[PDB]
Amino acid sequence: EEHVIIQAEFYLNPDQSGEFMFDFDGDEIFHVDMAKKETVWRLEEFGRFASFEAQGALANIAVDKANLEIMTKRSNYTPITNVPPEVTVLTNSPVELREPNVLICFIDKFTPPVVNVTWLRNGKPVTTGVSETVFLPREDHLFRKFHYLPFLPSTEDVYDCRVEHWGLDEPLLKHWEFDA
Amino acid sequence: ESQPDPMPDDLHKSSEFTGTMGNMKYLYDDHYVSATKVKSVDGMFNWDLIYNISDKKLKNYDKVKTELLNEDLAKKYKDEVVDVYGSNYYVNCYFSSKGGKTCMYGGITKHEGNHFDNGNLQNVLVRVYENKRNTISFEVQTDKKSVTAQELDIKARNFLINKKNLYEFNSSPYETGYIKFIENNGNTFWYDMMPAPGDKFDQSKYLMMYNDNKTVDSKSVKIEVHLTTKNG
Amino acid sequence: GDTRPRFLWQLKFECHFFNGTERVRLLERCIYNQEESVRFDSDVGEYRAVTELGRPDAEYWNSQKDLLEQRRAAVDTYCRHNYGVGESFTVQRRVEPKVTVYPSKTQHHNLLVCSVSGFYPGSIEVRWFRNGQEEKAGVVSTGLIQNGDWTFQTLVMLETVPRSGEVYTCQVEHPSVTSPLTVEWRA
Amino acid sequence: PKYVKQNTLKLAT
Repeated sequence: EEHVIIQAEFYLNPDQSGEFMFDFDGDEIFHVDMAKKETVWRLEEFGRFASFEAQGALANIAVDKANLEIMTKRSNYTPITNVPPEVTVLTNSPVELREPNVLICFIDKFTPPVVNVTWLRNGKPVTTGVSETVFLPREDHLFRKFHYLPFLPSTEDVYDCRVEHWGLDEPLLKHWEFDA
Repeated sequence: ESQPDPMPDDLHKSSEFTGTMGNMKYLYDDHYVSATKVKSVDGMFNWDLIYNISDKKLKNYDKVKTELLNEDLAKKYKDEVVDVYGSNYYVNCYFSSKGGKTCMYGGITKHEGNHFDNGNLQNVLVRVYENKRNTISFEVQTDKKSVTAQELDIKARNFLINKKNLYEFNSSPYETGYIKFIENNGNTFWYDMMPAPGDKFDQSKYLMMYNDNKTVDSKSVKIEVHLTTKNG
Repeated sequence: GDTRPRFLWQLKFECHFFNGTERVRLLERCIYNQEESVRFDSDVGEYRAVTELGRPDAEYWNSQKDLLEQRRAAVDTYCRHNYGVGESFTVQRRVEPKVTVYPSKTQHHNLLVCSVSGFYPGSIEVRWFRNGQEEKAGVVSTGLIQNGDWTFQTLVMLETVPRSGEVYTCQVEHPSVTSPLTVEWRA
Repeated sequence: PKYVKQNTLKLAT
């Protein structure tokens, strides 16, 4: 095989959440904002080379809901078995003091697709600069997700990617500090 | 602080709209969803609420979905007995339910004690301005103490369509136009009464502005509609 | 806390390409909670239930040729179409990898690290050489890591018994470059 | 260039 383009959507009850996105060899090409009803590209540049009638994804999602109701009912309302995420914190590139770098929090293999992620710098929440992706499909039908925190390496600092998910017994904090 | 009055550059121009103006008119000419004392019965996304309201008129729907600005706004009224007023659309109206359906935005007001003991209606002053001069002034009427700006907007426009051709099948007599609301506390805001430039009018995108479910006090609020002809 | 159970529904249309757009396979799949119920394999030409929960649908949809025709033709109207739509910035997107070699902060023997980051696409070939000749044994990889921003990174260690004069090379072969990238470590 | 979607089918009822 050489390439795979995946159109992935889902609807979740009772959170009544939904998603519609395209994917190229693992990487998101774009996803539709269910609220603003508009295509948001993974990389600003793509929006200049192609387009997508965002408004249309909402229709699939409507059918998706209806379908979930049906399945829910014929499975005798068999609820979803929660699967806790594997969490990893890595740097965008090799770290070197005061040399700007980005922390990536890899949230993988989990379900349902509802999670709470928080960045901690010395036991305290960081906001500015952070960014996150929507839910990414997996061959096993679980999800992936990435959260980003750009920072300035230092000896003194210790960060945490605090993750919350029903499959977890308690919040998970993946510790990360400069050790090079 | 309140929202700054618009400058000319801030206003859509009817001349920069190549599409059919009738699509705008459709939304305000004797066109609205109105229901009394009802409660949501479902939702598509967590920021919207679906109701069982019937198109008494032509029987074109019996399910209405209104989208709100966020989930908190949705939750606040999710279980309350409310009243509904707003301008609905069909093109790109989507949702599942559990007859025809129809969509809308905001237009939700609590029902308890928000009325007048007699069927009495409250009048709201609406002064129209054409090229900066007041041409005509009138009043719209509402049965709510606290009313959504949307209900008043719809009513003002409905009138101005019949008595001043605010809109016609293709194009409008006016180049730009905006409706302004003045609250008894000094707070003001306005809606661009003209379609965005281009050859197509996105009814859902336009109506989405009623998102905030913005409500005002009917006994004290004041409306001003500022219109302008192209050359003068 | 929120204890209500969840019910999930997923839908995936996977377009698989082989040798550019020569051979295409469309795989439509329905997933209830974490289980695929029904699916359409363009190679099969019709819906097949994956679990009994899916049987009604496979049987039902297959009863509509209008539907099946559209689906059979999707390898073209959908798969190949989309492929071309973004080939310039996806299939052909190339970003040169940044390579650097430095000794590990671990390890007598010296553990050499070859960091290769910020590259795209993911197919990448990194090997360790000693005085001009491949190093099969000793190598240890971190694997290919997808950063989520259309950028990849990986670390390839090489345990060594250094000797003054020796030269250990980390060679990298990647689509973004015509000739391989090399970073040496002078012993 | 425009990306096109596959329409979701409704399940058997």
